[PDB]
Amino acid sequence: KEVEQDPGPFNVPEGATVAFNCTYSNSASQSFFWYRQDSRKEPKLLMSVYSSGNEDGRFTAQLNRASQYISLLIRDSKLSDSATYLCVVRAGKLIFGQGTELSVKPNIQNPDPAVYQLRDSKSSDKSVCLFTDFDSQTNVSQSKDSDVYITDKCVLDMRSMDFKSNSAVAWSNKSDFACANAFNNSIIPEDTFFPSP
Amino acid sequence: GSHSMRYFDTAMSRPGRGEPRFISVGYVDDTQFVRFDSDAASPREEPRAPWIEQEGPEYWDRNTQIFKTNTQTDRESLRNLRGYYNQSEAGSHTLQSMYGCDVGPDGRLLRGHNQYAYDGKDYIALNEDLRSWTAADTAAQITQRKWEAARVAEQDRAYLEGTCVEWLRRYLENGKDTLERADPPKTHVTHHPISDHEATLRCWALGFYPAEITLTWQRDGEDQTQDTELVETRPAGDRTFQKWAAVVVPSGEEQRYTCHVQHEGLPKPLTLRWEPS
Amino acid sequence: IQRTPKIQVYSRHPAENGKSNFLNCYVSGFHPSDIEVDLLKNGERIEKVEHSDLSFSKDWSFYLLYYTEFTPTEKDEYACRVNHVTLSQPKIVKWDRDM
Amino acid sequence: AGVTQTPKFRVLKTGQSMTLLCAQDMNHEYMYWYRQDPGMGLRLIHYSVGEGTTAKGEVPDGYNVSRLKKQNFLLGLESAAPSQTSVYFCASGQGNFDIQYFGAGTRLSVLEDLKNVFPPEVAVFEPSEAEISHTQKATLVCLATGFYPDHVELSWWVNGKEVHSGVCTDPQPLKEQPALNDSRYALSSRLRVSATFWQNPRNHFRCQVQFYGLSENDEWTQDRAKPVTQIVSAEAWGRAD
Amino acid sequence: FLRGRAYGL
Repeated sequence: KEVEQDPGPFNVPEGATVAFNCTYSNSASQSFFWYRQDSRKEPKLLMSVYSSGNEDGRFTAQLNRASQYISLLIRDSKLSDSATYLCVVRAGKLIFGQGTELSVKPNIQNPDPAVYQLRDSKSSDKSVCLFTDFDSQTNVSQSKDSDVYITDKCVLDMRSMDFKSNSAVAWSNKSDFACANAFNNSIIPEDTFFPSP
Repeated sequence: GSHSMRYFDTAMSRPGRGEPRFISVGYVDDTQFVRFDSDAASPREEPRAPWIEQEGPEYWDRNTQIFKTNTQTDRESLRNLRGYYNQSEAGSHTLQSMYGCDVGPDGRLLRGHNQYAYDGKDYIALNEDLRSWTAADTAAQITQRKWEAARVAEQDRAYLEGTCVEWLRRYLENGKDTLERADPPKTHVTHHPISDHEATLRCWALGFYPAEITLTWQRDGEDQTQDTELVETRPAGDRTFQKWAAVVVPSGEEQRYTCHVQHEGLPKPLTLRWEPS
Repeated sequence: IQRTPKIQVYSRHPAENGKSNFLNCYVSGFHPSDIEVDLLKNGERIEKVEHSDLSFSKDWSFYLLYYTEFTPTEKDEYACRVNHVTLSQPKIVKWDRDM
Repeated sequence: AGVTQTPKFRVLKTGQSMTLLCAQDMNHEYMYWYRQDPGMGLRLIHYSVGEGTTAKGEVPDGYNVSRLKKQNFLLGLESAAPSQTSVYFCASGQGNFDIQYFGAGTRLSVLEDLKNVFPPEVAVFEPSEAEISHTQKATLVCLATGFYPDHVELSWWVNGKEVHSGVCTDPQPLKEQPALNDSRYALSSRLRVSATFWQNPRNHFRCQVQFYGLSENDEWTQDRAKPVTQIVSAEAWGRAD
Repeated sequence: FLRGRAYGL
């Protein structure tokens, strides 16, 4: 207990805004601090609240010491903001909070979900299956053991083209499967490519 | 009816032989309602007053905590100050403070207080707007920059405008029997003459609660002062006070006057009269 | 900076003739807090000389009450002997029944 | 400038001895040594409010610490052993228990026996002919596997230079055989650039995996080549065909 | 209730 923070992964859209909630059992606490820890590195001080409310600049911090509420506000979200957002309460001797993840999803404008098969290098095709261009809406699930492996999605950002996109990997040592039966444990959209050749 | 809660912090430091002594006493209007001390004379015999026990280990445990972490923060202070003025490690120095809030009976905050004093000489103080500092010398100007950057002013105000207040009305409620109370005066005058023609007719006292017991050797209608040899109030020990003034009127115009007192709780003035009673 | 300590010798409860009382020494307004206080029955330190816990005034100066338990008489003389960093010699002051 | 915390990674055999260095520049009187486990919160081990002194938070264990000088806080593990297998953050900052500044952190893995330490096998996968002639783009996948523990850094190098434009690697590695805890790991990364930037045999794509393993003063009687800290990586050319 | 003084002079 002590410091009660938000639940789990919040998937706020890009341009949109987000608010966090933190609470403290010790009513007579003092100063509060919003740190930001990029999986997987070190907490970087983001906001600090010694009074009732603090700004500066794209991040807002509302503190009602009466209701015991300390909140973080992140307007105009960037795909970068994605990280675990620790909440720290001082009063007495500085107690850390478990934290609150946060994944800003991009706006796949021209989605065309597909699953290609990059050849490989070199001998013995490990059958790498690239699921990509699937809108941030569509989510992908896990696979099995044996000799196959999957990896949760991941965003790109070809900044030299102002284009973002998704992706997922799926390899194995010749079971042997292909592209149409690799991601057979998820919810595929209604236009996913499976070019046989 | 006009209330004020303030703490008297003290970080007197002993050099080498031992460690720095840290004292932090609390008052409400004038009621010492708690005393912390790094030298715990016997296991937590740190006076706590009556109306603070009902606050379970919860309150006191959290409170006793804050103390330690502060005493560590004024360990830094003592050695920064020593550095500002560049003083040997051999010497022993003192860091004192008074922070607390006054409010109107209606419950609103009137003013905030927070001053520091190094070796007895005012060093830095939180201004009446609770957002600026007033440096004594050039050293405190270093401290000022430090706190201006650190937003320390903001922090102190956050307290004075909240916890300080939100616990003053509360301390007044729980402990109303002693805070918003008075006390019986009792002031048995005395004669006691001396040499030749110049004698003495000192009053006296058994105490009260504050000490603003104004003992004036009047003179017809004009408040006499010169013909007075009064001494400072020297408490007593039984949790009461005293004081006495020594008028030196002749043995002819002796009782041409009677000493007064005036107090708190008592309704109308108790204009006293020097006369064997 | 350094302020000399105010010494005052006196007794509490109805200070009268030889019977029973306490007698204490109230040393106030001084700096720093390092002060030495002894109650002398005929010029020699008395045991169990308890004293109040140390607090300071609105001018930062300290004040302490060094009390004891005694029994006045008619020739049993007492005094208060105080020492402080600001005094070349320790200033001692006598006791007076009514004063 | 900043709060430096060395070393980044380090492998220990139970009962061995190592000491983490946390040094700072800001002249902060206050420093801290924290322990953070996967998904678990920040845990306070010791702290020092000055050039001497030290304190609690969570000490009853193989943690002792020294603030000899002010610039640096040293964390020493006398006789190592699980736990103590985690990620450590040292932190400093003026003000007592207020704002603080963490270092990069130290990823520690102390093993009962160094027989299961293994270097990573890296591989690169040439893009899809379909993707190219469909999305007018080009993606290169990289896959490093069989490495343990998970002490690695992944990076793409085109024409010798580092690149983040169109890169993406798994937040965490993937536990190959989740059947046992002490299982090897695996990682993947993506690098997508235009199609017209791909099929030109004058560009050198290089996925590279830095591995932090064993040093020198470790007795290794296994027939293997000893899992030393090294670099494993794979390259790929612009297959115009 | 005491104040949490985090910064020294």
